[PDB]
Amino acid sequence: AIITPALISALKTSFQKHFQDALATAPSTYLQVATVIPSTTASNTYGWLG
Amino acid sequence: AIITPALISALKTSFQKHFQDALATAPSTYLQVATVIPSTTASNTYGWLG
Repeated sequence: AIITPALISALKTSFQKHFQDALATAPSTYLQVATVIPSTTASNTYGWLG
Repeated sequence: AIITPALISALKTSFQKHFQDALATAPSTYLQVATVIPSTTASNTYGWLG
């Protein structure tokens, strides 16, 4: 006649991490639509002739 | 010739086991819809991070 706190609830229970980091995020797709340009200062300026 | 119909008429037979295992049962399928998580106590508690 063990008291409920020390029962299947807590005393008899094993922790498992099968659900961890299983639901993923949508795959990255920004490369297909955008291109990467590096920078090394506060801003970047672009110019073309015509 | 003449004989009781409970000895010869009963023993003039050849038992065969063709009918055994003639049919089958539906194949296992729960693998395609479930994973197997072994347990070592009364219950298993699961926890994952957000």
